[PDB]
Amino acid sequence: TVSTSLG
Amino acid sequence: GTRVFKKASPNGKLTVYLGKRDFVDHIDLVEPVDGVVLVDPEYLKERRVYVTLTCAFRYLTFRKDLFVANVQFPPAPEDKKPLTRLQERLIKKLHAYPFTFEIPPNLPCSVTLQPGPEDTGKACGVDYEVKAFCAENLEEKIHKRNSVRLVIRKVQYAPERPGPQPTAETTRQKPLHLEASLDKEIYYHGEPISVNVHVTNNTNKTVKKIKISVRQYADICLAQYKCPVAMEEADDTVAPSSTFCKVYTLTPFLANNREKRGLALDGKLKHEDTNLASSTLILGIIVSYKVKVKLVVSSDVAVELPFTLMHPKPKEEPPH
Amino acid sequence: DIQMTQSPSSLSASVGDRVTITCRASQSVSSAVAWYQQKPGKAPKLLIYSASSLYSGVPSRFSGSRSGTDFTLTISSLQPEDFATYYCQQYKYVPVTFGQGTKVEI
Amino acid sequence: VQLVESGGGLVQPGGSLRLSCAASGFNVYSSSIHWVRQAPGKGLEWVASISSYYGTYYADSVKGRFTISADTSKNTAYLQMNSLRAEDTAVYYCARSRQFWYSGLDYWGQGTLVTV
Repeated sequence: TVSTSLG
Repeated sequence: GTRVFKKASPNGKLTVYLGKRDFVDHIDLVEPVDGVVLVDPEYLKERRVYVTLTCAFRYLTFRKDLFVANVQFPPAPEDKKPLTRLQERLIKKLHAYPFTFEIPPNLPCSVTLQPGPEDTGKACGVDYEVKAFCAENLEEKIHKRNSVRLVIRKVQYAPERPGPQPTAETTRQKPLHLEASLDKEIYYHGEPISVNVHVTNNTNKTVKKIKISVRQYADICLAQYKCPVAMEEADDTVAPSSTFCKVYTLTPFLANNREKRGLALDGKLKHEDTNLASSTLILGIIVSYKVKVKLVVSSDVAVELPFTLMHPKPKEEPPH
Repeated sequence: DIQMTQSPSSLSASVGDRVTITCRASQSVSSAVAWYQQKPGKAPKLLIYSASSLYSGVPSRFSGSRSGTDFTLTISSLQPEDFATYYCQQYKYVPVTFGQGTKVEI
Repeated sequence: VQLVESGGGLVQPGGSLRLSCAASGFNVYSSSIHWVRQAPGKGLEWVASISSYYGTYYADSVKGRFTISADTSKNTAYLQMNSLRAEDTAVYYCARSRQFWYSGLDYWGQGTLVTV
């Protein structure tokens, strides 16, 4: 699984 | 800002976004499992894209389902209402469309019964898998194709504000009078549970030994599992015809407990360490704890107190 | 051994200055970064955790930030009491390498 | 709430030390205990960490030589040392962090000086 930001 | 999870499919043809992996129950309600999926119309000749939420259970072995839920690309003609504040910001950030699941109240929590070393399969317990897929027929035998599986958790933690004290009385037969009490309603993982012990022994025989244990109650309904997470076998003796007081202290931790095949732990995502299962405030696993005070006489006596083993409502973030 | 590349090794930050610390890891550590303050010779103390959150006991002027796998502790305005040696620290992977420390002086 | 460590002093190289770290206001099994050293005029170097709830980590620059433990009933840690060397010369600290969940090292002891 991977990750990231909001807006 | 904030951070989210962004697992995509094996062939680039689908992607699932989640704001977080844990969802909480305020007892009378439950958080919606809400996300968005990016879709590719140019691959999607099948003309339909759907997302699944599944409250599975795992226990040869049995794989059950306790709850299954599904949601509609192309966009639903009328079901625009339940779009959550989280989803709209991914919509802004990206061809992606919502998927949402309000798990009904009175359903089990994210509990990982131990992966005992003798077994190598997928871990037991109530795992929440969200499964986005593209298909032409909702009855087709889902292959490893553009679908993306993603496990989540639904959990409960500390009931804020003060509450009733775990006071208890028990007497046997003149009276062998036993009293015990704690200092708080809620208690937290790995901290010392302050065990008070008043005893008045009007009998002739000696209290040979005293055990304090803190014991794990997990009800399984796809039965209940019982095991002591901690124990203090103090040598103190209530001598015949005496009044006695002592304050004991125990700390339950996983470190010794790893070998006890079949305990229950807070829901694992992959295989990462977690605390012993926070108590549940129904099918599946419902888990609670008690502190137990026992007297052994030279012929046992005991009292058992309602102990809420839990974790504070974490304000910063979930475990990991 | 994640080379938790913190710099500069020292900084002059007069009172009121916008003290800022860059910190680049050799590898991705997600958001698991802390920061600490060491007054000469004695106990260090944590300022920021989860690479963003301010710990209980820390003046609000301290602030965590993040951009990719750069981490940056920041003080909105440096007071006379601030001066010490500060340390980035990633805590996803073992070793839990601290940065070599940025010492601040008037 | 406090931490206080003791045991620093002079030793010629090849010796041993047993630093200790008493604390109050918190208990080990709810917390993770650490040691860190600020060698003369240099910066912090992680040396060892003990995660009480789970059953121990310590760095390559110390590995096989420095060892961390704790005695729970009296809420204290240790840092046993073998085959000390000249570069080991540093002022040593002890540290605690929230085990659930690890949020960086919150409290530190006053500091003890070790020279080799």
